[PDB]
Amino acid sequence: GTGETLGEKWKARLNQMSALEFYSYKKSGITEVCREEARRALKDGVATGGHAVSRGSAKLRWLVERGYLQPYGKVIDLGCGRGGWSYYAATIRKVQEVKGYTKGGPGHEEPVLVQSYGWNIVRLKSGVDVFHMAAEPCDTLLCDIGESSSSPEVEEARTLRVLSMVGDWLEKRPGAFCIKVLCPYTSTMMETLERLQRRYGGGLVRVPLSRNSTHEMYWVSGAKSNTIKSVSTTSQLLLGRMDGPRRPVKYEEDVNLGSGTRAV
Ligand SMILES: Nc1ncnc2c1ncn2[C@@H]1O[C@H](CSCC[C@H](N)C(=O)O)[C@@H](O)[C@H]1O
Repeated sequence: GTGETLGEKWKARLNQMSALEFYSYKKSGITEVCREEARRALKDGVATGGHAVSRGSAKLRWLVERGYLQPYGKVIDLGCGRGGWSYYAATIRKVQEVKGYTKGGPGHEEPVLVQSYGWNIVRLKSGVDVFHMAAEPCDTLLCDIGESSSSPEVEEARTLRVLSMVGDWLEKRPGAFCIKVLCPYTSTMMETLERLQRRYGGGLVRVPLSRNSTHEMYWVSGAKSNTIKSVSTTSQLLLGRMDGPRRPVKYEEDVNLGSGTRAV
């Protein structure tokens, strides 16, 4: 054992921040979409304005527009929340069907019904515990599950749980996948991830729309890389942003998902 990884040092420093320091650090220098227009239109019940239902659509757009994920066919979206990934996937030409599942209930996101482009091929189901769902074949497997915790043992336990569950779906051989890895940086987790890459491929990618307060990376089929290096690079990035003054957010215009239905 070589002791403490950079990500463990990052997490320990994060937990030593005051609420003020934490607040300024959380968005320092990150990329963000402005959600003002969408938030207003969704509150007014507007379903045809092209608005994304969450910040998640922009996160998936960042991966897809770079070719790190190429969705196609039957898309399964585990932990779909409001549906940002499912509605984004529905606009993609090679996608033909989107099934999203999410827990819902008090304190959790419920699916939002809008009519962005391709809404007629989307089915979102709440009240579903995905850890009790029998895996089934699909072409594209998405999972965005992993709730942040100030305890790294809790984040590790939660990440191992997600990875064990998605393994059963990946055994059905989807050709594309995008899996949130909440806590990728412990030595045990990195050995687990490399074993999973040897069986299923892919690599981990840091999305710049992620907040500095989480070390989340996305395991995606379209960006194979050395996970030791990709995780360490992200840890160094996040540690460096803890020094020096708070830096401006890079604001982007949010996703326009259009409107209308798709043929078959
Ligand atoms: N056991 C479980 N079964 C189903 N959903 C779960 C779950 N545990 C957590 N979740 C859900 O997974 C979601 C992850 S956040 C999903 C955001 C989504 N990608 C978007 O773009 O909008 C949360 O809404 C959470 O409630």
